[PDB]
Amino acid sequence: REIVHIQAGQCGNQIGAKFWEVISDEHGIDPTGSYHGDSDLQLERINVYYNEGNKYVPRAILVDLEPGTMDSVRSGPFGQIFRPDNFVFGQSGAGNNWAKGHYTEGAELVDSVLDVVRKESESCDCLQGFQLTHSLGGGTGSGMGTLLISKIREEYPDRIMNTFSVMPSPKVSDTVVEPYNATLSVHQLVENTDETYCIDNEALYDICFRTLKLTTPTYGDLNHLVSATMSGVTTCLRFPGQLNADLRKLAVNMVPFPRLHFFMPGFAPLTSSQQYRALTVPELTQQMFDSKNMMAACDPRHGRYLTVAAIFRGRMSMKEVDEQMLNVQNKNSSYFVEWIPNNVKTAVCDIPPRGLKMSATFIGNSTAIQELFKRISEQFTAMFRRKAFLHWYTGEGMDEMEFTEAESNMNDLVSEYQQYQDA
Amino acid sequence: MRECISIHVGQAGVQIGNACWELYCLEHGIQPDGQMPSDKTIGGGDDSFNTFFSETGAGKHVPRAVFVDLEPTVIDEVRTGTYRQLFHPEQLITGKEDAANNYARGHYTIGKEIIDLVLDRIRKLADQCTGLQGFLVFHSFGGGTGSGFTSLLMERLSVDYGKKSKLEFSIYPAPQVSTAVVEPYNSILTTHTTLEHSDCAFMVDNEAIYDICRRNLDIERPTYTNLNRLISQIVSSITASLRFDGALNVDLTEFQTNLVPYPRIHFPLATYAPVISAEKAYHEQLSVAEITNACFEPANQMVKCDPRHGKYMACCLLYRGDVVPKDVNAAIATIKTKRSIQFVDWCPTGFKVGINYQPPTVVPGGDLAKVQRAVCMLSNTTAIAEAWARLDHKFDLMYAKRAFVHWYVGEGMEEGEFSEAREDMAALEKDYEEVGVDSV
Amino acid sequence: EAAEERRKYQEAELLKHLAEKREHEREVIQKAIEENNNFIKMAKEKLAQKM
Ligand SMILES: COc1cc([C@@H]2c3cc4c(cc3[C@H](Sc3nnc[nH]3)[C@@H]3COC(=O)[C@H]23)OCO4)cc(OC)c1OC
Ligand SMILES: COc1cc([C@@H]2c3cc4c(cc3[C@H](Sc3nnc[nH]3)[C@@H]3COC(=O)[C@H]23)OCO4)cc(OC)c1OC
Ligand SMILES: Nc1nc2c(ncn2[C@@H]2O[C@H](COP(=O)(O)OP(=O)(O)OP(=O)(O)O)[C@@H](O)[C@H]2O)c(=O)[nH]1
Ligand SMILES: Nc1nc2c(ncn2[C@@H]2O[C@H](COP(=O)(O)OP(=O)(O)O)[C@@H](O)[C@H]2O)c(=O)[nH]1
Ligand SMILES: [Ca+2]
Ligand SMILES: [Mg+2]
Ligand SMILES: [Mg+2]
Ligand code: NA
Ligand code: NA
Repeated sequence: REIVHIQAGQCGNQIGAKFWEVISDEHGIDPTGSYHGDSDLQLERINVYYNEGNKYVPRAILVDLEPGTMDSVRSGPFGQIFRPDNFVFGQSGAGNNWAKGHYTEGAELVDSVLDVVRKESESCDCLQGFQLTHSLGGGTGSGMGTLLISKIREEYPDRIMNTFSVMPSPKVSDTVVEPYNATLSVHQLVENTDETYCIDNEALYDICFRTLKLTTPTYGDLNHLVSATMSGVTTCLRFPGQLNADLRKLAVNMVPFPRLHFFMPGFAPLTSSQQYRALTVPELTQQMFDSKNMMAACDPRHGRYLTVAAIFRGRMSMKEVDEQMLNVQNKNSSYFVEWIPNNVKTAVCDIPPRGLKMSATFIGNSTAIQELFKRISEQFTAMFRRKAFLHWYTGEGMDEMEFTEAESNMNDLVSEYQQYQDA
Repeated sequence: MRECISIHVGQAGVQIGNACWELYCLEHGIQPDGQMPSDKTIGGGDDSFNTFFSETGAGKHVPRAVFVDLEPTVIDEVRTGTYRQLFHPEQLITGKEDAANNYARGHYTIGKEIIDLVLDRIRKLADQCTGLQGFLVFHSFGGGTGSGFTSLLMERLSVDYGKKSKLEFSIYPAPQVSTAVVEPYNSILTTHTTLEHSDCAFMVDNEAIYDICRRNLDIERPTYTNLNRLISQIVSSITASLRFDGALNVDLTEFQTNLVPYPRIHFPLATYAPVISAEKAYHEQLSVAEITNACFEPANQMVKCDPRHGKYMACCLLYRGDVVPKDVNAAIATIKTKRSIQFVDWCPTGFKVGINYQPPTVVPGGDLAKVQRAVCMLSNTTAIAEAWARLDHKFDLMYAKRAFVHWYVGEGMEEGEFSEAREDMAALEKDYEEVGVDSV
Repeated sequence: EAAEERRKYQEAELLKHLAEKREHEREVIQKAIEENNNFIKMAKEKLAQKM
């Protein structure tokens, strides 16, 4: 059950390349693709993310409308490891413009990408689906990425589409048009993904500044958090054990209504590393569920958990994990819905990430995520009521009507999440 | 890839072009013969400085530039000057008869004789580009060639290059530095005609630059050379992101996304610091906080106006030299508690920051001190319409009597073009009012 | 077979929706082309008329 990974745009390829550095290490794959690890859990499900002279190649497609960031990946630590024909890029760039990524610049390049997708999918014994990394605030990841998702769905309508989508924030902003690009993209995701991990740059910044006490956070700091999250959230897909998860079971079990498939991840311990005191299982469980540990700037106490999946990594007391997990629900039963029984599930994996003797990762489908879409909707509306900056988009062929419909669809989404916060 | 072609029109544009290309060469280590010893790829390459310089197989680094004037004597000084060997003779284009301070002659009578040649030379430069990004057009508002020929050229560039981006550096007239009486007419005519053809225009008020030279450099009567060296430092700050790269570098096109909220509202206000004499720079190091603070002081604006009396729709800080984001963020935190920085209610209030690490240079033997860090702020403020109001008022004074209008009618123009241009300016001024009004 | 046919009906609706997306994509880019060309043509004609 192979996954095809696609990373698109600047953010997409930066957090993408970090994801491959991190899990390649966890599976014992060195920058040159040769396996030099010491355990066999490492190779048992390696084919979920790697193709196979007994070298392993990420099943990864690297996409961007300008060659810069992908020159950086090819020069980076693990750059040698990607299949050279899987780099697919243009020269023009997307100017932080959804319309250029989705309708003009990106349209020119998307068929080349689908040829590489198709070739990877053919060498698949049984394709699970796709995992895309991208931001929603730019032009290539946002506009071209959602165009890819649509073209992929049309060619593989019975496969799962999974995204790690970085949501923009004024606290870590490149351009004023980010709310426009993000609102246009959310609309695409509501319709064409089965699971979207909301990685909120506002939450990552807050975590870097308050908890990690980094007063001048870089994208490198933010990406350290995203890397740790992507590893933990994919653990049960890549490692054998008790529960061997996959993308379709993820969606069946976490998504009670097809549009509410936007998840808040959480991670513990949060680190910038520098500490050798390993945490007790009680502490992992306490921090992981603390708001200060979630990668979407939403207050879970403002909403309710529909479904939760937790994974603990390292060597530790299974009996103590179950006890603490059951403790958190039985102590805050108000924040779990009554009409989905037994909606919190817990897994364990013996293999900890790097630099940590034990960790915990949390996948949550919480109605509090509506706060993130409200925030974006407010920022969108502040400009759109004056039609500010719209000429960047109408110059590419778009009409205002399309913005109005995207605003409407996202407000509907917020409404639907509130409907089940009061059920 | 990402080449920019510069076009220098009339005396102002050409002389500022002299200053800019001299400064670029010093910043990049290019000698007056065009050799660049640090550049190990002979005859080509994709380095950041190749956006502005092409390369010959003989190792010469050639400005992607055309110099055009309808009289020869200013370009002749380029042809015979220190950097004569930089340019191919075909990049320097001259007529024999200038436009006599008359937009009509620059746009029509004289300009129409040379426009096809100018466009053919520009096409020759464009053909050497693998990914042309756009044009940078340098010119005065007030001269006959700077106003009238530039508008003709811009109209033709839109036809020949579609919506390919065109940026202007436009010299706004000030009585202090010499100036024809009809310069308000030429200014309104060219502003009206170029408005739809330009994507972004950096106005430079000769009085602002004159004042900065007198006040900061202690020069009693600044020359054109004084003014143009200061102007080239601002131009260099603005183009530095195109010509250098670095981890904290932010491309001018990304700033432009923030700076232009509506097509016509495309006139950013530039402020630069620090401008200081050698005597004062010696034993004084201006910190990040110090120079940042200087951007918010009106005395350091490129255009005379009062931003305290308008609203912001964007604020961009372009740093060069020894500057780390930690010091920037602190300086901005301080500024935001001590200054009148009011944004329109429909736009975010963050400052967009870029840092170019290559430190600033100065022309040896000039008046500007060499500093370790500098900053150019680009803001979009409704206050810049004060500059249009001032020019529209001088226009109206003369136009109500039709003074000098016969010199334009004699060249084939109609009064209809005057009132249509003036009405366009009136609508521009009303545009700046409307965008500053709070949302319902 | 009736459940199989229901799956087939739903896939066909889906591909028909995506087909409508592709034609909208086509309309957007041909709209941009049309407006750039009309800008160029307008500018060319005004210039010719004024000269
Ligand atoms: C992608 O990683 C995970 C996925 C799930 C997930 C998953 C997610 C859920 C859930 C159930 C379940 C089920 S669990 C099961 N065990 N036997 C049959 N099904 C299934 C199984 O395979 C799955 O993929 C499902 O309830 C709410 O959220 C769970 C996880 O840990 C508990 C994993 O890490 C957090
Ligand atoms: C040939 O004699 C002169 C003419 C002018 C005269 C000239 C005469 C004027 C006038 C302006 C201007 C303009 S000034 C200008 N500077 N930049 C662009 N245009 C121009 C320039 O060249 C000119 O020849 C014009 O206003 C009132 O009277 C001026 C003179 O000295 C000031 C000379 O005095 C002998
Ligand atoms: N800053 C600056 N302003 C200049 C310079 N040269 C001329 N000006 C200004 O430009 C305006 C006059 O236009 P010019 O560029 O000299 O005229 P031109 O484009 O050559 O037009 P014609 O001679 O009439 O054909 C006046 O405001 C002058 O003060 C210069 O080198 N630097
Ligand atoms: N977390 C994170 N966010 C990023 C990174 N790079 C860019 N962003 C964000 O992504 C958005 C800009 O999109 P970007 O990927 O650069 O544009 P694109 O190349 O056109 O897809 C903004 O919201 C940025 O804050 C990164 O490396 N990490
Ligand atoms: Ca001193
Ligand atoms: Mg970017
Ligand atoms: Mg002249
Ligand atoms: Na193209
Ligand atoms: Na070279």
